[PDB]
Amino acid sequence: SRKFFVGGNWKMNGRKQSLGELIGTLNAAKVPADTEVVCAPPTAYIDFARQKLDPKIAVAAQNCYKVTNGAFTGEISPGMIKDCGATWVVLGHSERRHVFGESDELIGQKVAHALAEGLGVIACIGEKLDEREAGITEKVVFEQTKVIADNVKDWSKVVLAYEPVWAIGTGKTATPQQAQEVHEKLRGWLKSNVSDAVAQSTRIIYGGSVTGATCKELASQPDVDGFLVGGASLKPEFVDIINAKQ
Amino acid sequence: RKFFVGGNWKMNGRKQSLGELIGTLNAAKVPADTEVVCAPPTAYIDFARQKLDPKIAVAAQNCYKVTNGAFTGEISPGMIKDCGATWVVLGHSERRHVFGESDELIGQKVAHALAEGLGVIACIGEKLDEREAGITEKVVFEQTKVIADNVKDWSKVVLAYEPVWAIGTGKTATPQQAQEVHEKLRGWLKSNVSDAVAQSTRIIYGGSVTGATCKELASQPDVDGFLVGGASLKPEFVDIINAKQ
Repeated sequence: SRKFFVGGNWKMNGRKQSLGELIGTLNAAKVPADTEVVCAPPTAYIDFARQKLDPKIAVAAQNCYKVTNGAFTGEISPGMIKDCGATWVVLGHSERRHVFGESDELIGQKVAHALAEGLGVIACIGEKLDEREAGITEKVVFEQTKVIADNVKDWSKVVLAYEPVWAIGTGKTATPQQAQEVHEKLRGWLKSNVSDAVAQSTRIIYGGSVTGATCKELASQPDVDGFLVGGASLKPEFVDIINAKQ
Repeated sequence: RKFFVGGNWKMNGRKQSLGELIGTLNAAKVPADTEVVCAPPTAYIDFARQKLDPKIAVAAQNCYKVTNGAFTGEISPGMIKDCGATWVVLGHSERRHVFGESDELIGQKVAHALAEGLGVIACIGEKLDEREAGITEKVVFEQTKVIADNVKDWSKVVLAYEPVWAIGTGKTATPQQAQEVHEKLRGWLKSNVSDAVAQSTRIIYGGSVTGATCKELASQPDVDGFLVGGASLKPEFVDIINAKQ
């Protein structure tokens, strides 16, 4: 009773021709029954990607705003995302939080509006190195999860992605037992603060480093339900990561 | 100086509604002395470019400062070019004052956008507290300086003045007050770049413009066009395109 979830976050990479090639590789690749596959292209190519991608793979926006229409030059709404045939949005990504300064409050508002509009939400959380080494990993990720939880009225269309930001571009790495450790406490937070039904049914995916060689061990961790893949989502080894349960 | 009319659609529309607006614009006889540009939501750059007649150019509403990278939710000038858009709006009041984009970031975006071959619609202007404290000129000349520091070729740049102080504050700008700022901005270009750049650089008005008000604003001697807000989503945008006719 928890479907394996592999999301591919292309970030700000690619053009039509290069992403066409990427999409060609994904389409010919055989997706397992038990694996839910989601691709998040750059915002200019949500529409392009959805038209080229086989429908066995869902499309996600990388971000969105918190109202349906408005005076918000540079933003897109969940309504616009649905209109392009995309069914998900990535919210609270480490880069939005830490490069573009998006607050927990704002991320929460965005979650409420996305869910209300009928989109799925990949809600991202994670502690930085200085927070980890200060021994406050739990306080950070629980507070972040709390604000998301405060804006979720139905969890069936939510997926939680833990980003070990402390082990990203920093010369430090996360062992699979350290991934499992955090994932377990997050599911425990859901159990204690939301419900047992939500704790049991909610996918908690891992956003840290994953390769074709570490993906099987990571996937088999009991509280790891799949992946939000960065750089490797642009390469052929995304297919290995999709088949990490096989 | 060729008259410049930009329509900023902001975060509005879907394929249906924007399809019909695009039909309406496609039917419009654009005057030969007037350059027209539409800035759609980022999800619709590609869609709008395919539907829009080539007589109208397409602009992204924002971009980031590198070609490719780990910047979830951002797009680059390369992507904008790749979708067939030839402009980008940068430093819009909403980027500066709602999403916190600094002069440092905006200037860097301007340099990368221009290096990459896009035209830039570069947006400046002062809030009410700044205007009332008497520092209009300081604020807008400083914002213009950061832009100019990152400009080598002004042929690819349009300056947009946004009286942010007039936006839902209880104050509004008259065409005389618009002209005053524009004439000051052009003199800043004369003195700090060249007379040639001052003479040939379109300075466009980015405050409230409608079918009713565009003719008198257009006739101001230092006002070279508009970056249009809400009116750009409607047929009356065509009246604003016709401002100098």
